[PDB]
Amino acid sequence: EELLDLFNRQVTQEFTASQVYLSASIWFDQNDWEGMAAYMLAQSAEEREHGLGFVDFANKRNIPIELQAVPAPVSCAEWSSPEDVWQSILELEQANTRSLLNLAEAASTCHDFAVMAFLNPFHLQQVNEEDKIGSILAKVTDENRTPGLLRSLDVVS
Amino acid sequence: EELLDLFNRQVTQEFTASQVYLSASIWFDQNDWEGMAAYMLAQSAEEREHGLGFVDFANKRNIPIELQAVPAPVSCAEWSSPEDVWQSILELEQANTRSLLNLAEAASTCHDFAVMAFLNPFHLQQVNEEDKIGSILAKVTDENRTPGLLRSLDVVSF
Amino acid sequence: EELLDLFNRQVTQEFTASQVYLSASIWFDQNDWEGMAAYMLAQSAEEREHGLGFVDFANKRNIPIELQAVPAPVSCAEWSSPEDVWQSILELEQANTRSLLNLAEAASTCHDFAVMAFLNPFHLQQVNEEDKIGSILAKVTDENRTPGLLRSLDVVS
Amino acid sequence: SEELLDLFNRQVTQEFTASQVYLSASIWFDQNDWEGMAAYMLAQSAEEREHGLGFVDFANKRNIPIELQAVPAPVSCAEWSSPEDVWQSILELEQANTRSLLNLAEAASTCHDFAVMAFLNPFHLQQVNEEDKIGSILAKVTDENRTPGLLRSLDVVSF
Amino acid sequence: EELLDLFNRQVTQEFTASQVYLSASIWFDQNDWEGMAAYMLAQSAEEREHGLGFVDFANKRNIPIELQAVPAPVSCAEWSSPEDVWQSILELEQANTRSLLNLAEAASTCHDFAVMAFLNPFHLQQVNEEDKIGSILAKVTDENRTPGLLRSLDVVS
Ligand SMILES: [Fe+3]
Ligand SMILES: [Fe+3]
Ligand SMILES: [Fe+3]
Ligand SMILES: [Fe+3]
Ligand SMILES: [Fe+3]
Repeated sequence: EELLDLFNRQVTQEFTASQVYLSASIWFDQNDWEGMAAYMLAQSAEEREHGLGFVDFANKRNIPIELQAVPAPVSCAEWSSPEDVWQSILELEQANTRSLLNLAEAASTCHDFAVMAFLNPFHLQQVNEEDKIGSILAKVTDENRTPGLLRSLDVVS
Repeated sequence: EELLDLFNRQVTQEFTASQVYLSASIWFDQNDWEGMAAYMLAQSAEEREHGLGFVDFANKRNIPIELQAVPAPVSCAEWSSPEDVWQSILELEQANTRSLLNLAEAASTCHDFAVMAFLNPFHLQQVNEEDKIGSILAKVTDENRTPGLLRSLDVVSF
Repeated sequence: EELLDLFNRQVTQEFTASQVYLSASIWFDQNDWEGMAAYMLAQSAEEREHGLGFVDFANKRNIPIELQAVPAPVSCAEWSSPEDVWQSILELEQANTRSLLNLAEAASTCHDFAVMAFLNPFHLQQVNEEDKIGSILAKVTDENRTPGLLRSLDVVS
Repeated sequence: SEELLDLFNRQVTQEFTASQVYLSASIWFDQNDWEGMAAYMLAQSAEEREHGLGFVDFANKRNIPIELQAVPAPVSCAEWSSPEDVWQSILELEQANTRSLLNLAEAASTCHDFAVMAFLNPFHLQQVNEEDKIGSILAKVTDENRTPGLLRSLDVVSF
Repeated sequence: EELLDLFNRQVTQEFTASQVYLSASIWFDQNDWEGMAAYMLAQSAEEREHGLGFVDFANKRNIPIELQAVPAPVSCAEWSSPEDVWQSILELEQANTRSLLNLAEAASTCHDFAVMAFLNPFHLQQVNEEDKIGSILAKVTDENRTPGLLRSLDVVS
């Protein structure tokens, strides 16, 4: 069943995103961007909580869960500036949104009303998340046009 | 119309479930499982509340409600152990779930977005209810393997 | 450099352990041992926090961290009773202890006093964790000699 | 006092027109990720609408007929490209708002309508404060916008 | 003996450092960087307190202490900008860490477990102090790329 397989891959996707946020924290902390690092660390935790949510629902609903590897984050190897990091995180959130939308499609095809209901808050959360990341990325891209200025976003905010 | 019929039948299923839980509470009380009896009594009241919620929504949405009989419960003629009661209550919740899904399917066919939205919290509640009853039945079935041990479920929890 | 490699592997081991504990919670929840499931979930969180503490220290100490894959837990394929799960968790904590000891050994060799100091509370925590898991496993093993008895004591927890 | 009754009715429209232009500014700022400036505009939008409601309440009490007109579509958003453009349009809006109220007070003065002139006094003084506040913001925005990225500071810190 | 001489010279190093931090406060104050000046003054007091801790332990352990002169700070004649000050302070903390690491080596060689235990919090504090100073220096160095911008680090933060 497409639906059971996708529900499992959603758990992996949440944990994958958690680890990618952790890699963003690390790059920021290594590069003395402690404010952005804390933001990424908080978002790492929150993603993991989302994965845990999906696991809990699956257990209740008898959707078998088999935990997959969480792959090593790949984007950090090539980030060189905060703009690079934030662009990768926007791309992650966009991918997280698609995965959830595909899962909802599969649920809709199956008439799985409970799964569709469970997913509603996550669809609305993703709208907010993509908006928030895109907005920070816009500020970062504007501020980084003047040397040193972005270092103000971090220290302030 | 199918949606209107299924929405009435839902009120009926909630009130019928309420009575079946009441029946289970009686069986337990009569057999000195006061803890399981109190649990069933609480669930009886809650399933009546769900029915009342459906009635309220229907009144607001001009869905005509014709209250049907609540049939005499009959599974409590045959119960001879707590496991038998909990199995029936599991089957009851599985029937409750099915009736909500039937109603949602009809709302979906009709593009009745308001009804589908109203139903969402009930779909999620049924997931929790079937899980919870399933888990209790697993405990009962395991503990009843040693004589007297299930009386500990009743006294300790519940 | 051996100390750096080992410090990275320790991060990996904490996050691996975190995932094995999650696996344990899933098995328990699926088999209606909700109390044991909650215990495993809490431990899963805590071992991820340990990982985070290693990453934080590394960042401060300029120990480069590159996040590795977190492997798929595999023991939940073979579990068929709580005893099996708790035994795998004991072995996991024994392995967590060994990785910390390998790390400390390398730091000692390198005369890395700060790393050794950082490790001390973890060495002491591992004593506690192996003792606690050993104690639960003994209790589980003894209670399950009578059908149903073990269930009655997940329920009291 | 047909002139006066007319202009008083017309002042409701002006307040609601201003409310919508502020809303428009809030939208432009949100769409372009100036959430601080967007919140300021949204608040002013609400306050403009309250001013209109005050006019309506007073008219009801004074038996000045109110007939609600179309609230015109804001149009300056088509051509805004930077925050400076937006704030300049909002200054123009407030200057127009001030003139409309002074034209109304002129018609009242002519009619010896002491009550209407008294009703308007706090509004004349509010407009003084609002043109000053907007002009001051526009001066800041214009200066900060001389260095790339710096204005994005104002939004994030202040606002 | 060498452990005893090194313990004495650790006291001197702490007081030396306190005076270098004082010098940094003076340069900042003189050049109207009141925020950085306050940071340096606070760090000067703290390093004097570390020296006092060493003295107190020495007295307890019958390690004779003979207070040495506190040398005049020398870097404060060359400093021309905040970057130069923070760089000298990083170097000071790097020297602080090396002095503690030499003392720990001597104690290790002597099997002096009490001295090693006493030093552990200091080892971990140095990790934090070098990270914090290095991070500030990174911020200073970036922000100073734009005329006047650094003067906002100070007044704001
Ligand atoms: Fe997420
Ligand atoms: Fe119900
Ligand atoms: Fe751990
Ligand atoms: Fe107004
Ligand atoms: Fe010190």
